[PDB]
Amino acid sequence: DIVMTQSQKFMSTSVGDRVSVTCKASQNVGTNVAWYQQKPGQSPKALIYSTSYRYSGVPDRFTGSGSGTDFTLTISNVQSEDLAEYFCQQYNSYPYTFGGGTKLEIKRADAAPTVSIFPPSSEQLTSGGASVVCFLNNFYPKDINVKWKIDGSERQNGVLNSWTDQDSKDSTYSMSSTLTLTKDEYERHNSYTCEATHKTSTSPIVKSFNR
Amino acid sequence: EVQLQQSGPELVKPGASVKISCKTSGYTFTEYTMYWVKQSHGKSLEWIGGINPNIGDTSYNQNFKGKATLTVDRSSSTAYMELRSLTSEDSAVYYCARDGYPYYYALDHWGQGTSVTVSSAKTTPPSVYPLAPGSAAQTNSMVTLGCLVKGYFPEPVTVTWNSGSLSSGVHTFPAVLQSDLYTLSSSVTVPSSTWPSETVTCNVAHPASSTKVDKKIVPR
Amino acid sequence: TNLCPFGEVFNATRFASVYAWNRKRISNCVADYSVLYNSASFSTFKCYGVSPTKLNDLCFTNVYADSFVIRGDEVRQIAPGQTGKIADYNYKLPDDFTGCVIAWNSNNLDSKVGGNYNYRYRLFRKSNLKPFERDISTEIYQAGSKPCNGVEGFNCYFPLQSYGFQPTNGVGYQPYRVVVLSFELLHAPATVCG
Repeated sequence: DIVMTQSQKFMSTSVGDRVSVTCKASQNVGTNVAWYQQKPGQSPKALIYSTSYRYSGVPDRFTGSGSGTDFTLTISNVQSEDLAEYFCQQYNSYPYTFGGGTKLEIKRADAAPTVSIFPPSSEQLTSGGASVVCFLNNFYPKDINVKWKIDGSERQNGVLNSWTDQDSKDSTYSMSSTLTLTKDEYERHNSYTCEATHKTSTSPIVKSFNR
Repeated sequence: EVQLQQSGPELVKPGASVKISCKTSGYTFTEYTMYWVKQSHGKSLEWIGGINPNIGDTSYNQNFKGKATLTVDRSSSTAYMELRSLTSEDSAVYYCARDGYPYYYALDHWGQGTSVTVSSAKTTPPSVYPLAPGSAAQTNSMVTLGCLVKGYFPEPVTVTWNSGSLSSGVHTFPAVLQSDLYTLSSSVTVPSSTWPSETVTCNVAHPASSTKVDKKIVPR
Repeated sequence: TNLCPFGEVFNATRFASVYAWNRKRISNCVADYSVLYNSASFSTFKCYGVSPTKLNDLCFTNVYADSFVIRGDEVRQIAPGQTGKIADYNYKLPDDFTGCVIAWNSNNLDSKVGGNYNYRYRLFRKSNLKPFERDISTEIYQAGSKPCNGVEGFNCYFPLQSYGFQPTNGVGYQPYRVVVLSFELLHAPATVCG
């Protein structure tokens, strides 16, 4: 079937700026393509059909051009309601092949994360297992790499992560790292550190604790 | 007013079958074609098939041929999608649509979405666990706290700090899976002028088990 | 004296379908409308505008004969101001239609074994039809938003559909022959009169 490729997946434009969302097709789709808008959690709504016409209730700033291979959904004056998930569809041959999706973001200044490690409490010590967490709050941009080192040895099993969406007040990210292990494996070593690198510094941000 | 209302979220075991409805009102149900889609978490969208109410012609995707069938009830204007042989890969939301060709459109006009999850676990109440900052003055400017949950089902829980009064920097991270049971954490920023002089607690509640548990953050 | 050939369109051997209904105008003869009503072989002899017994005196300048075969439960749709899938996509009568319609059952000639799939009607169409207009076409009706290139698949179908004119069907599913007589009166003097 048709492979609708979107590149890239992330884009960052501030308010009052021009943004262009593009997606390609594999075969000759013709003219009949579409574009949609999906708020986080809500249902997707339709924006542009047949790459030249809007819908009933959508703003007039959502314009589209292109035919054959390249299609572009250009927005002139973006707003806070423009932040959504945008997809592209085809209507040429069954089955219908949706696109990949592109999420919009707000541009911000560069800020280093404020890392914080929390050792397991005494209620964890009498439960059956242990888990040490490493919070990372208020950083920009989204790219980051956390690395749990156990006395100088990088641990890979049981290292789970959970990123967040962008905060609607300061446009900063947050993420957490959960390292799960058993009792005697926690008291087998003596130190634990939460290495996290970023583009805001050459050397990574170091934090650790003992025992 | 044209309105599409779907069903509620269904918890289902693997291997079973469900029926997802999409009631229709505000337009002529017979002429317009109804589609069905599927959106997995974090990945791209995918199309399943479409059914025509006046005739009954169907054309499913080739990856969903032995997965979903479609039936239309013209006596109540309600369509149905019946999923078969469910596995852990069907943790997705499912929408209903509506074609728009006799109005000079290419419209789909998506509905609400039914969150259908798959698991083999009984509903287990959560167990909160505090986080040690720890003792004092780490750091000297702003100290962060937190409270974990571990082993609960299903989503969601309502994590409120100080019974819903402290909201200056609450970061409830989304839930992940480590042992076929959800877990998450929360991160707050309390200034040094109130901690550890005043009591800052973490209130996690579960609507699926009706259990209210609170744990006070103790400096250790 | 030359009588009008109204028995030619009535006692014919090959009638037409409802999407390609035949039509020829009768002129320059004296009409004999008395033996049509007094034939005792018709089912529904109703008029619309003219009294059915007052045909032999008040005459018209041209008559039309539209002959086509429809079902038993759809002969009511050929009437001024009615809806249905036959009345709007195959043959429509206006409000000012001042003629008489006449129908009869034709089970003993258009019902054989195997099923008569020659009589075809139009089920799908883009919009409704203007009064007294036919549309011979085999264009694929695009029902959904997929532009198909004259092929048969999903969301675009063939507009014609055959009839189940089998003799074992019910009395409402038998094929019925109906002729539409449209008496049109111009400001010119009449020609068929008597």
